[PDB]
Amino acid sequence: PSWPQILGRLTDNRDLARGQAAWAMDQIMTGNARPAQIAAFAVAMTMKAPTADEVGELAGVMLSHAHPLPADTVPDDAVDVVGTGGDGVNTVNLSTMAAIVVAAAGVPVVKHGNRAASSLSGGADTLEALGVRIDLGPDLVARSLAEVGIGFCFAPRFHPSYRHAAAVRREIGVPTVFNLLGPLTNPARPRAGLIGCAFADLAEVMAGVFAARRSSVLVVHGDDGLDELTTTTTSTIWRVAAGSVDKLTFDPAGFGFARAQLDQLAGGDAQANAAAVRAVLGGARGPVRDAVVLNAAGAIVAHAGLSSRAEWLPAWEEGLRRASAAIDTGAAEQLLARWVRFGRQI
Ligand SMILES: O=P(O)(O)OC[C@H]1O[C@H](OP(=O)(O)OP(=O)(O)O)[C@H](O)[C@@H]1O
Ligand SMILES: [Mg+2]
Ligand SMILES: [Mg+2]
Repeated sequence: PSWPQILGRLTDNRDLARGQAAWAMDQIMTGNARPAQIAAFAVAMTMKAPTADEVGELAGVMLSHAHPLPADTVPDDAVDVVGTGGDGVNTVNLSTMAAIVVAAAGVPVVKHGNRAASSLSGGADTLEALGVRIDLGPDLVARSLAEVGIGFCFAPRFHPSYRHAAAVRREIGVPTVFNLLGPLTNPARPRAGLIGCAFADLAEVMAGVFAARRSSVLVVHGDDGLDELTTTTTSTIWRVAAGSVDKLTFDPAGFGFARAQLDQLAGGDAQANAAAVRAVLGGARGPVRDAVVLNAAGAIVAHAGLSSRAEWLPAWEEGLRRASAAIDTGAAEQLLARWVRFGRQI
């Protein structure tokens, strides 16, 4: 492949041929691209409708340059709970709340992430405000997992940057498709996940890449535009299991959830979010606790999906019950406290 060949295909409004997105992303990752080639490719790839073949290639290459966790340190049934973000709603850190609740229910959670992209407070900022050590290395993430039930892979720590990245990001000033692939590049490679996507067309595509990984994932988009399962309206779920994709509309009303408003699910900065967490984990009832329950239960359903004999409404009932129980028994609050102690004693 070559730059003019790939770049010309893109400016011609064609999809890339097999191997070209990978070759391109790998030239960038090994320090073989000029800033103009980098910016051109990334931008053109942010504008063209995504496909599963190109997206799998970009993510596959990125994931090959990531730092793995030590051998046999990720349980088979580990889950991620993570969104692309990019949904411009500035919500309350639903994912990180759900992740603690999932882990407190007993399902291993290995998440990655970073600081906010455009939100007031990203999951990582919010963890940090709660006292949680965001910057552990592959060894201590693996001990976190083993001794707390949850580990957090900080993105800058697990994914190398590339030559010219700071100049390019500065100069272009916008996120690109390079920034939307996180769900697909978790360094621990959990096989289960609740994956929220702000862009429906990217989500469906990402559901196909997961499907081929044999992962058990619910890829989710609020029909209100949330990158989470929403309590405001229905959501679209691309339920991935046994190598196939089952796209369906989901209404949490089928399980007794009251309709909320977007306003009620809104976040603030890292302290405001850190306090919203303590409230929910301490028992505060309301629209936020509900959205947390719902997405936690979703992740538990993705987890149930690792057995071929999972049934949907029973997985869900059991997920809602386990997520609510984790809050109400104090398990989630006790886990957060344990997570804070862990990092402090190194
Ligand atoms: O700034 P934005 O582009 O809106 O994105 C907000 C955050 O959401 C994503 O993570 P995740 O889904 O894990 O975070 P959450 O806990 O806030 O849902 C991403 O890692 C950001 O940290
Ligand atoms: Mg999220
Ligand atoms: Mg979100």
